[PDB]
Amino acid sequence: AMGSMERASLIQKAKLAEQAERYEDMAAFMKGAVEKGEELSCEERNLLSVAYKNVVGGQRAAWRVLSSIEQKSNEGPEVREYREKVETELQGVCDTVLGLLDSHLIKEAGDAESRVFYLKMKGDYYRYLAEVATGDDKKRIIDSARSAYQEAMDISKKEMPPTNPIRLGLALNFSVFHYEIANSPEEAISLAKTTFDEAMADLHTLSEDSYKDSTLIMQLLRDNLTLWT
Amino acid sequence: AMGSMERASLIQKAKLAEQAERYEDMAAFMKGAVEKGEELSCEERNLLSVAYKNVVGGQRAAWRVLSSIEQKSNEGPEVREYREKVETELQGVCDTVLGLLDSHLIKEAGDAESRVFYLKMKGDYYRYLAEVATGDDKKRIIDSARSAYQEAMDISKKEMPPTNPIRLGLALNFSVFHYEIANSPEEAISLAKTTFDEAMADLHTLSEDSYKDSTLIMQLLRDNLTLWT
Amino acid sequence: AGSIPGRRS
Amino acid sequence: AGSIPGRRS
Ligand SMILES: *Cc1ccc(S(=O)(=O)Nc2ccn(C)n2)cc1
Ligand SMILES: *Cc1ccc(S(=O)(=O)Nc2ccn(C)n2)cc1
Ligand SMILES: [Cl-]
Ligand SMILES: [Cl-]
Ligand SMILES: [Cl-]
Ligand SMILES: [Cl-]
Repeated sequence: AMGSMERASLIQKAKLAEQAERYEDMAAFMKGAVEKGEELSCEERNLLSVAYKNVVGGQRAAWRVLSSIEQKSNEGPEVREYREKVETELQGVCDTVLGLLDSHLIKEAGDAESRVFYLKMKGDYYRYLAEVATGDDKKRIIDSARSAYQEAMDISKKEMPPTNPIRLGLALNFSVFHYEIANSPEEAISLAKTTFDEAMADLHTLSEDSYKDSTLIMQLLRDNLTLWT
Repeated sequence: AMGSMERASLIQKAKLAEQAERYEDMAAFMKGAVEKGEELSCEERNLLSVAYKNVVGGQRAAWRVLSSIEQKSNEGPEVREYREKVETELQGVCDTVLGLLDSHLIKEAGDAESRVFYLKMKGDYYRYLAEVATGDDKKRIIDSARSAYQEAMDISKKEMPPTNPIRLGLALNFSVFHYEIANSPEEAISLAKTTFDEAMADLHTLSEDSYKDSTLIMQLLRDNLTLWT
Repeated sequence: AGSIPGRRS
Repeated sequence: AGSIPGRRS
């Protein structure tokens, strides 16, 4: 994609699109940057993730509105048809992200920071597919999410400190997976609690700026525990 | 557009898209409904207008962000290129709306309520074109906006009460045209003041619900006068 | 200066 | 339940 634009120009334009809140443009620019075939820096991985999280976030919010309307009507075909249209577009965005991870971001990611980041992304976009799945592959989709999150957890436990923001965001989202997708609220609560407590005990090692980064995500873990218990 | 979907289904789906905040979908559904060739009801005209106002509103906000960045840099080509891309997309949306009005919404609009509504729309989308115009046709674009607003004003003065919400919104936007586009702040202020005062004097004729509709738009006229004086 | 918001209906 | 917002960077 965007094969005639320079890699650095795509990156520069992705940053401009974020400033303009043009997330679909942002995602297309970062897709083009990925397809240049070079590995992504820390900042570039964040741009990729921010772009697609925004795009699919708007699609998920729309799908939920329409699914709610459709369920009320089942207590013409237009509501179902339009929910299907949005659902198909959402699935296409998830497939696009998963295809970028599989060709070839993950296999070239050797460092813990990049490999865990991409595997967390892989778990997230299978989780989004699972949110809308209802057929013969719901279980396989859930298992693909679980497997990606689990491999990322294993690496992050071995290779990153308990306060690392990627390690914390990964555990947060895997706990949401357990609660919302896998029907395992006790696993969700246990993971969030253990994650929060082990980060708390490591905060003494951090600078002021890293402390702010870690405690912000710890608060999200606490907010979920408050809702779940 | 959408030539295989029923008119009533397009309308129903436009309402669902508004609920899902899917304004690009909403606009495409209403474009399809217009192209069925039948006149639009009051509610259908509102759906058309809401859809495109949202789409072009997001494009205008993005263009302004990028134009500001571009002007700062002029105190590589990427900022200019990306502002041009957004600008071209915005112009295409305005041309699409203007094409719907010209083929054939306006010529079939006989009643004052529909004809003034469409002519106000025509002035608005030429005004949006004028906001980004810089070349040999800036003046002609401004005159096309002025002409559309003026014909709508003439009809609304003859055919609608001074509190009619369309008449008030038309005068509000024409006053913004004078202030922001035509470099005529005194005309803008005079129009907003006379509009507000003549509506005030007609409020006694209204029901509770119509009074709420009119005073809400009168407040917008007052807010502008507060900023302008 | 605000035009009519006109973004909800 | 909130996942990481992750929508600004
Ligand atoms: C999955 C994930 C992505 C980014 C980060 S971050 O770098 O720490 N940015 C961040 C932190 C908290 N929030 C809401 N965004 C962590 C995890
Ligand atoms: C141009 C215009 C369109 C719609 C209306 S309305 O029907 O009165 N809706 C409305 C009123 C105030 N606001 C902010 N929206 C008036 C004018
Ligand atoms: Cl549809
Ligand atoms: Cl590598
Ligand atoms: Cl561009
Ligand atoms: Cl007619």
